[PDB]
Amino acid sequence: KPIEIIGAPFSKGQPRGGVEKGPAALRKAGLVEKLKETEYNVRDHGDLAFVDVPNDSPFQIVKNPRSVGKANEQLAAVVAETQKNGTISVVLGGDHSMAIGSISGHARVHPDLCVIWVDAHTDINTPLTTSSGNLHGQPVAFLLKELKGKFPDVPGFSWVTPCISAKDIVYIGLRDVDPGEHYIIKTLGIKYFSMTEVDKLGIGKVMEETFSYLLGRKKRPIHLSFDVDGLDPVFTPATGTPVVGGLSYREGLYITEEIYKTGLLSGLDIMEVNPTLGKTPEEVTRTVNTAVALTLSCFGTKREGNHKPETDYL
Amino acid sequence: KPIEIIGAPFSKGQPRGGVEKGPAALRKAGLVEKLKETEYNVRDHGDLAFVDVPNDSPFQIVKNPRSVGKANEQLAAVVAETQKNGTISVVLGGDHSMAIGSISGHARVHPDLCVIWVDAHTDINTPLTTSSGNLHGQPVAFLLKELKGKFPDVPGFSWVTPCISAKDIVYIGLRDVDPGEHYIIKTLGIKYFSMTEVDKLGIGKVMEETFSYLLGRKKRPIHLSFDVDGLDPVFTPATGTPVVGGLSYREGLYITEEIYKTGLLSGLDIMEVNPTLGKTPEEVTRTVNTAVALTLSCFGTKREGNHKPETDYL
Amino acid sequence: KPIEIIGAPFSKGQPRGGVEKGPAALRKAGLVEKLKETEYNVRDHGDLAFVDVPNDSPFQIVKNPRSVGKANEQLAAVVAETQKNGTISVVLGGDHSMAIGSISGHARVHPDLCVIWVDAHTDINTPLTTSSGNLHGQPVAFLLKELKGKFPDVPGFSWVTPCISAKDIVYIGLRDVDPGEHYIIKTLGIKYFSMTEVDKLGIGKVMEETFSYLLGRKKRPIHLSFDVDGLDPVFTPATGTPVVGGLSYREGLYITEEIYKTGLLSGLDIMEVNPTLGKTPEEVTRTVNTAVALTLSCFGTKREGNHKPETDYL
Ligand SMILES: [Mn+2]
Ligand SMILES: [Mn+2]
Ligand SMILES: [Mn+2]
Ligand SMILES: [Mn+2]
Ligand SMILES: [Mn+2]
Ligand SMILES: [Mn+2]
Repeated sequence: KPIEIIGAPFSKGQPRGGVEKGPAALRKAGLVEKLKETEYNVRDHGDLAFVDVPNDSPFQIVKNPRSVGKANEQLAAVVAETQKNGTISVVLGGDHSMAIGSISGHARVHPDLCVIWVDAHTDINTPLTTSSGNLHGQPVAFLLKELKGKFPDVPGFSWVTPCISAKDIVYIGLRDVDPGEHYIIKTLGIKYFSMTEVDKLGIGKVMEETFSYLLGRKKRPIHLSFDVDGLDPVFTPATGTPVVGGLSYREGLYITEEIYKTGLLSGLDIMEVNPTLGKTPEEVTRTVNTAVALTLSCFGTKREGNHKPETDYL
Repeated sequence: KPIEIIGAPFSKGQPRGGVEKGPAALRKAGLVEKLKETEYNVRDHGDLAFVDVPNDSPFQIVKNPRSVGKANEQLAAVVAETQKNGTISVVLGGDHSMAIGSISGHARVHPDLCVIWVDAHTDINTPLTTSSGNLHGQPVAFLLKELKGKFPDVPGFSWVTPCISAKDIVYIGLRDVDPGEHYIIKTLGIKYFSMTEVDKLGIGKVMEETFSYLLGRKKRPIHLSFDVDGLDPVFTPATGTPVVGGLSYREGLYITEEIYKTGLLSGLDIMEVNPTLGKTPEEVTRTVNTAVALTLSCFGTKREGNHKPETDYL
Repeated sequence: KPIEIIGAPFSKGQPRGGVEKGPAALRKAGLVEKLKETEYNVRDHGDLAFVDVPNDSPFQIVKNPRSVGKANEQLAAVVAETQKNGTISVVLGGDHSMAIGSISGHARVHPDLCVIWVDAHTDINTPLTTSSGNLHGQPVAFLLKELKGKFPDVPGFSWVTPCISAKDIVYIGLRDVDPGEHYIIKTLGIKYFSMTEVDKLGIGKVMEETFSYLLGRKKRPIHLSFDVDGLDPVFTPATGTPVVGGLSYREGLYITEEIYKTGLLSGLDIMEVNPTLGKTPEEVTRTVNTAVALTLSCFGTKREGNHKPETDYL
């Protein structure tokens, strides 16, 4: 199978600059070369150049709508392109608003895909419910079929078509949900595993259940959108919105190893790595290294070890 | 339901001055304001002023017996008062000896209550078994019916009436038990989950079993006495007796979330926060913050989120 | 029962100097004295003085083969001696290559022993598969009967006799396995619990299965070879090969308590503690304290507490 890396050095979805440096830091850490060591064919598409929309006035509370909408339209085009050729798309953020383009493009080719969202947040604030006009906290609102017409059309997003329903998404790691968002997920009946279900069940059973929920009836492509703040700040401190009490490095790797085993991974997002938010160089290195480890894990790297087939090492 | 915060700025139960500042630090961190945002009606009763007993000579090894006994008599009077009017009492320590008064007063109104003690310690040393005369390590000895007359009467504690039996208490988090205390818990058949049972069972099953043990036959009010050293020093470093290998921030929140769900929480103690023991201001901040988080969780704050009823956020 | 402490201040099994200081650091922390407080009789045999083999030319890739072979021949003699007298041998490393003599010696007396190997690494590289000629990463290759004749004879190891088979060893904590080693364990059918099985099952069920696997049929002497890097670097940072995502302090203690409860502990190795690799004095203190705690745990110290039998504490 083929892997295509696409860097989305974008940050207008939130107020903290620096996430645009994310793809660079990940490449600098040897992400691409380490992936070539796996059984996959790797092709680096490079970073996308995002044109800045001048005079991008905020829409009500929503900041940089046009700049975010345009960058996402462009990303969706690139992703649909790679997906069409039958390759696996790996997007390196950038803030989480880029999931709009990533998932949209992916869904054009695989309309029946399901999404596993790993994040401390639901990121499902609608333009009417946000306390800040920050779009990184609103991706899922733009993708749900059930949220269509429940919020005014935003400048720059008219190309978007709600591709997935409430039945096709599962959240893992939740621990910082606004009252509005919580209202939404309860009302829509969206399956989730907050830190409390993880604590109650253990990560092993959490994965068993998300799989029987999403793949029980039909086997379909999986899109894993991974916000690095889903792990505890001790492992991924260099992020914009760290929340204590998160998934451990072990649980994170467990998630990715189980996904790899399904043989159904189709799209992957490694989002919110912000190299400029590390208090010490080691905090940055810690964050990058774990992002890299999770990516490699999605593609076969096992903790029990790996050996090349047909090679008699004796 | 109504909540009433009662501060017990007392420290004579142990040698390290500082726990008296506990209530102030917790209020300073916005505990009361954040509690008002919940569905509960909150009333801050202020801090109790304890009269110092001059010439408080030690009773054998037992230090400050009269000061501790008197402060507890006054606290018991206050708690019995609030409980009577049908409100939930929340005591902010202060060292753990104040549990004598908090639980005594609570039992005057709800004689059939049960106690869930979260601590790294059993705090069940009798005046005869203590290696130090410190009363913060002896609360439970004074409250147990099965321990009546097994130790000489102490000056200042004649008002105390053993209110709960060995069948009504469950310990969680044990990892530092003296040989004597160990002998007592084994002999009396007290249900406990030391760190090894937590490790073996997982916090989810630990809670399931404590509830089936304490509420299996009769549903009765619950008194949760929470010693902050029950959690690992990594989370609550600002305490007088930190012991490595404790409960995680996650397990602590899981305990409080499950207790909230029973609908039976009647009394709560947040003990042993000592602001002066932090090696760095961040250490004190870390400690206070988690204490606040545990309190809020007892009253409904969930990690999956919360939304006000009847409010259509769309 | 009797315990005999044997110090193995040896470091030629790997490139980083400092592990020889391991035994001194452990003794300085009061290990021997703390052991005497347990129900066991303790005899400290002191530290073995290892004769350095001049002109120890590498065997192909393999470094210091003769020095390592000789130090291990001498250690095996000592251990066979103490085991013969019916005492429990406790070896203080020193690098993990010393497990060759430690297990060899033990097996001469107890041929039916089983081995529980706690380590991040399988340490099963053969002289032909090592990327570095370091012998600390090859102990098990020399002990396995199934690996006899699969690699050339090494200068200094002619005295070694493969004592255990693939059926007698269980690995716990694996998270850094070379391709070659992974091929070997998979081919030979060796039972193991990598961090992913630990995540999936929980330390409790992991221990239940290693016991039914090794002792289900015949109860036999247990040799526990413990490499301190088996625990996460947060607990044991002063080692030569730290790998993130390891066993916690709590899981490590759980392992030792369960082993203690079997009543079959016969031999114990506490390897890889390197004092000179701590970045701050505290890091060395943290490493030493947890190694001491694990040792005392094997010999009865429980987290729920201990009380001396026949002493009425009331
Ligand atoms: Mn996100
Ligand atoms: Mn997030
Ligand atoms: Mn206490
Ligand atoms: Mn305590
Ligand atoms: Mn190792
Ligand atoms: Mn080793």
